[PDB]
Amino acid sequence: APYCVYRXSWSC
Amino acid sequence: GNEVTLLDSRSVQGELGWIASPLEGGWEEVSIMDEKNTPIRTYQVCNVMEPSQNNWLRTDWITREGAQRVYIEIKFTLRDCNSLPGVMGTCKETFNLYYYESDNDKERFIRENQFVKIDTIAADESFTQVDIGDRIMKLNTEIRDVGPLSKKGFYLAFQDVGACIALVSVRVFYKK
Repeated sequence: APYCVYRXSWSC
Repeated sequence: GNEVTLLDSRSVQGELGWIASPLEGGWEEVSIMDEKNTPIRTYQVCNVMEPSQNNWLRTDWITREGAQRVYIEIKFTLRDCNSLPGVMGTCKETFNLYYYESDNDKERFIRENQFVKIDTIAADESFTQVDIGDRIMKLNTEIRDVGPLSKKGFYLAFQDVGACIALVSVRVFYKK
């Protein structure tokens, strides 16, 4: 999966 | 005034359904909802922990109409390797931008070496602010000019080689 997801802020 | 838009990801009705190679595990469509609950359709990849990445993502066929010289405006955000916990010697803080000139608007499997390189895009001095209600996305904004084009249309491609990228917006235009 992606380690981090940009949603507004990056979420790792 | 004199700008004619040839592609705007923010305006496309429904899914973008660009072409990801690879199809799973590379670039993926991620929807950030604005204050009205209208999708903002981003493309994201963040396999920074994993070596030898080569992830492509290309657009639909884009007509150039009359113009020889097109302008590409991308709004994105990159996680710096510095800020991402993990040992990751192949982490990168750029991506590459490519184009392919074709008369054929249903090209299916265009290959890597047919693509022609525009630039390496990095987070740099310029940024923008996109107020979506609950947040304000602060994003990098880069523009490149490509040409001279001489075929009915073209394809844009973005290559990832180990970065943590969100492409939030892609506009392509020319000046009439």
